[PDB]
Amino acid sequence: KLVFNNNPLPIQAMIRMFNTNIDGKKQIIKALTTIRGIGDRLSLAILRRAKIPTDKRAGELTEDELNEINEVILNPQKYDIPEWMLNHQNDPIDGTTKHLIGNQIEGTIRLWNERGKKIGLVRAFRTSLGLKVRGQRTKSNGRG
Amino acid sequence: MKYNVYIEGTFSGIQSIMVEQVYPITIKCSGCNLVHKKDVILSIDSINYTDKDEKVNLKVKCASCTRQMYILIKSMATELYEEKFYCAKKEDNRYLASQLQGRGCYIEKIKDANIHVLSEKGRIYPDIVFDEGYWREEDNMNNTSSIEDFN
Amino acid sequence: FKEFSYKGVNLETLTSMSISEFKELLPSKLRRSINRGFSAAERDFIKKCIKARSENTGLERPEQINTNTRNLPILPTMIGLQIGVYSGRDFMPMVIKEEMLGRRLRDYVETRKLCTH
Amino acid sequence: NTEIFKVRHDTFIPALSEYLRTNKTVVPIKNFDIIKTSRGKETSPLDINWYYTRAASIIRKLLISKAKNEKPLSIVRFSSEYGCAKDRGNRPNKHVRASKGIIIKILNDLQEKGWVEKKENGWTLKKEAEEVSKQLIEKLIN
Amino acid sequence: VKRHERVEDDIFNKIVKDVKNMRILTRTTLSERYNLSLNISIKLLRFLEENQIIKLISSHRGSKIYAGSKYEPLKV
Amino acid sequence: TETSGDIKLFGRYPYTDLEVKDITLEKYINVASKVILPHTSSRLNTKKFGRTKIPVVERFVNAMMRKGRNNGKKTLAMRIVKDAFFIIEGVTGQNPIQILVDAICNSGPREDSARIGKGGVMKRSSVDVSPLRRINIAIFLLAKGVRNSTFKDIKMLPEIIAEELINAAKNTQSSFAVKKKEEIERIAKSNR
Amino acid sequence: MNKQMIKYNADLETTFTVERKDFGRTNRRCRACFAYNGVIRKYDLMICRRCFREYAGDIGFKIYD
RNA sequence: GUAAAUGUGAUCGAGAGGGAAUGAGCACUGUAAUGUGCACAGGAACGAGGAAUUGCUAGUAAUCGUUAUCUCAUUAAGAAG
Ligand SMILES: [Zn+2]
Repeated sequence: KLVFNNNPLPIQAMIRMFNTNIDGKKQIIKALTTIRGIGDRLSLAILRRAKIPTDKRAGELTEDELNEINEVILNPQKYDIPEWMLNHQNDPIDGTTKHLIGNQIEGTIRLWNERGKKIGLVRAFRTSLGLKVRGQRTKSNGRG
Repeated sequence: MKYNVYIEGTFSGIQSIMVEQVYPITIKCSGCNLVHKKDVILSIDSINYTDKDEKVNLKVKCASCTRQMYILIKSMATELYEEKFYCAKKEDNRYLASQLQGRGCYIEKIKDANIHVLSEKGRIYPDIVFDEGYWREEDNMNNTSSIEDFN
Repeated sequence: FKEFSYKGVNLETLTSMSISEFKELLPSKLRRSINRGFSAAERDFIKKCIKARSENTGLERPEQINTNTRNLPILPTMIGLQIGVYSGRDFMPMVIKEEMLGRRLRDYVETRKLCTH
Repeated sequence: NTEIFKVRHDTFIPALSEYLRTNKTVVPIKNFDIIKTSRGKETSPLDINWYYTRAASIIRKLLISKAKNEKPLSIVRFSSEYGCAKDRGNRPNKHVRASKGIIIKILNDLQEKGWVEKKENGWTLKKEAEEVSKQLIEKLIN
Repeated sequence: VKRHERVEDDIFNKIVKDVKNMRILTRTTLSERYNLSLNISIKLLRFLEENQIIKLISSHRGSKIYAGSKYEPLKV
Repeated sequence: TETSGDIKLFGRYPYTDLEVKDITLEKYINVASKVILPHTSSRLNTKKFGRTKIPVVERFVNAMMRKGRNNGKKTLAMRIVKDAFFIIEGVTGQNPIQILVDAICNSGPREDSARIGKGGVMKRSSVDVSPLRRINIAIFLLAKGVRNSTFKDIKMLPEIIAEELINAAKNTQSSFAVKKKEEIERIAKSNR
Repeated sequence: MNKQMIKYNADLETTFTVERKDFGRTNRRCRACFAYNGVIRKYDLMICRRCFREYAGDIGFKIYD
C-alpha cells in the first residue's frame, strides 16, 4: 500500500523555554513571540542563525534545536547579530550593549525609573502618576 | 402598564441586595404591536419629558406607527446605601428593586441588572456576576454569602 | 562599594576631562549642541563654574551662580555647586549631584505648577 | 530585433536567477538573511535567494530600456521602480522608495564581471550581458 | 475541540474511501468534515492530485478547486 | 486564444435556448444581449426603464460591491462570480444561466404589506407587487443571504454562492432568500 | 538684515560666527497694512487676504469661473 | 520625494488584526529641541456603537492615492484642487 511520507512528526502539547510556556502546535515564528524581548523581526533573525526551518511547529523541535536557540538568545553578538538589532544599546551603567530577556525588562525599567525619582528627574515622576512624557496633549484624549 | 422588577432566588448570608436602576429592556409598541428593533437602556438618571411636561426616564418614537412611547422608573428602594446604591425592598423570599411604568408600550424583557450584595458581616460585593444562576463568596473569617437559582 | 560611574568613566577621570572628550559619552541631541558651539552667555556661566570649583576651600559653601542657559547639558565641572536656573519667573536653586550627567538643566525645573482640581 | 518581449516575465526572471547562482556572478550583502528591502516593508523576504531575483530583474529593466532606446538608468530610477506603500499607524499609507545599498552592490558586482558599464548620467549594458540573455531565450521559447 | 496537525493512518485510509463518489471538493471540506487545519488540508489535497486519485479543475490566485471519481461535465 | 467561434459567457457557456418560465416576468429579464464579459458602461440609468435593459449577470455582479469597503471593486466581483459558475455548472449539470434565472423566479414575493389609509390614521393592508419590483427584491435577498453567511465562517465565498443559487432554483427551504420570501407573503396575508 | 551671532567651541576659548536664517512672520508683514496674519506669499505678493480682495481688480485679477 | 488601490505567485491561519502609554540608544532641522526621521524592544482600549442625528440622483455617493496648491527652517491627521 502507498504511504504519505510528508507528515509532521509526533507532536508534544506544550514546552518550556525561559520560565515561559510555548504552544507546541504553533509554528516557530509566532511561537517565539511568547517570550518577552523576542518580537517578530528578531524571532526570524535567531532562527536563521540557529538554522531551523521556519515551518516546523514548536513541539517538533528536539532538545538540540532548543539548545541552539537558547544559546543564540543568551549571546546574540557571538552569532553575528549586530547591536542595532538588540534591546539595550550603550547601557549607561556598563557602557556595553546587551539583550534583555523575560523578567529582566521590567526589573531594568524599574531600577532605572527609581533612580531618576530618587534625584527628582521630572520624566520619572510623570510615569509613576500615569501621565504622558512624549509631548502628547492631555486635554481631549487619554481620560480615565 | 406597571411592571414590578423582582430579584428572586435563595439568599444565604445576605443583609441587603442593591440594584443599579439601569435596565437594558426590550419594548413593544402598544399601537402597532411591533417590537423595537434594539434594546433600549432605561436609567433612573435619564431625564425626559412627555408632550404634557411629565418627567419620564425613557422617551422613544415607534419607527413604524410614529407613536410616542414612555417609561418611568419608580425606585422601590427603602434607603440609599452610601448615597449611591438603591437597597431593594425585601418582600418575604424576594427583593422588590423597582416599578416600571410604561405608556404607549409594553416591556417584554429586562435583560440584565447590575446587582451589588451587602453581606450580614457588612461587606459589600459590587457588580456580582452570576454563573448559571449561582453566585458565592467567602470572607477571611469563613463566612459564606450566596445567591442560588437567581431570576 | 564602587565609585560613581557615567557610561564607563569614574568621577576622578570624568572631572579631569575636557568638554571635547566628555562629548563622546553624551546622548545624540546633547552632542549636536556642543558640536554647534557655545553662546556668549553659556561661556560666562562655564568660566564662573571653573573659577568657583577652584576658589572654594575649607567647609564654607561657595555663593550661588544664576543662569538663563536652560538648554545647556550638565558638565562634570559644575559638580557639587549650587546653581540657580531661571524658571521663567525665578532662579530655582539646585545642587548638581553626580547622577544628573547626560541631561539638560531644564529637565530638573518645572515652568508650570502641577494641577489638582 | 527586440528579442526580450517574446517570453513571459514570470518565466524569464526565475530562469536567469539559476544561471546567476550557479556562476556566483553577484555576491550577497552582509546580513542579507535579516535585512529588509525597504523601510516600507513589514518583514524580510520569504525566499533566501531574493538577492538573485533582484539581480535577474535589474538586467531585465536594462534590456527593455535598451529595447525602447530610453536614456540610461540611474540609481534613483531603480529605487522608485521597486518602491511600495509604507504602513504608518493611524495615518494614510504613503509611497516610499527601495533602499539604495542593495542596488549599488549589484551594479558594482556586475561592473567587475563586465556586464554593466557606467555612463556620465546612468548605467548601461555590455555585449556579454546581451548575448547571455539572447542565448537563454533561444532555448527557453522552444 | 480544536483542529489537528496530523493525518493519522486510519483517517488517511477512510479519506481515500470517501474521496471517490464526491464531485467537487475543496480545502474546506477536509477541514470541516474531518478535524484537519487549513495548513494540513492543502498538503493532503496536493498529495492526492499527484497520485491521480483526484484531479484539479481550477487554480486561480489562491482559490483552488478539485474533483473526484463521480464528477461529469456538461456536453454540447 | 481559447476559441474562434461565437460569443459565449466567460468564453465557456452556451448563450442560447433560454426560457424565463413565468409570463409575468418575461419583458423585464434580458437574456438576449450577447456579451463576452459581464461588463458594460452603457449609460441606461438616466432613463425611464433603462435599468431593466442591463444584462442579467451584470445586475448580479453589481449586487456584490457592498458592505461599504468593497464599493467600486467591480473586477473583484467578476472574479468571484466566474468561479461560482464553474462550481454551479459542475454541481447542477445545466447552463449556470438557467440556475440564475430560476433563482430569481422563485425568490420574488408576490404580495406585500403597505400603509393605505390617507384621510386619517395610516392602517396597514396587503397589496400586490408589479413585475419590476418583484425581480428587484429577488436580487436583493439573494445578495443579502450570501454576504451575511460568509462573514466569519471558514468557507470560501464563491462556494457559498453555489450553495444558495442551486437551492433557490430548486425552491428549497434551505435558501435564506426563499425562506424570507415565505415570511413576507405570510405577513401580507395576516394583514389581508 | 542677516544678523550674526558669536558661539564658543567645547574649549570655551576659540570663537566662531554663525548667521541667523530669516524665517517666520517677522519679515513677511503685509505690504498694504503691516498685518502678520493671512498673508498671501504666492507670485511674490506679500499682501493679506483682506487687502487682496479690494485691490485684486486694480492688479488685474478676475473671477471667471 | 515620480502614485496607490491594483495584477500573478508564494506564504500566515482566527486577537500572526491593532499600534496607545514607555526604555537604553543612533541621526536630521534649527540660534536654541521641547519638533521630525530611524533601529530594537514594549505591547492599552476596541470584537461594529443608547436616545438622537448629517449629506447624497450618475462619472454622483463611497473607496484609493497624489499634490512643482495654500500654510512651510523643521513640522498636515486642515482646507483648496
Ligand atoms: Zn493687508
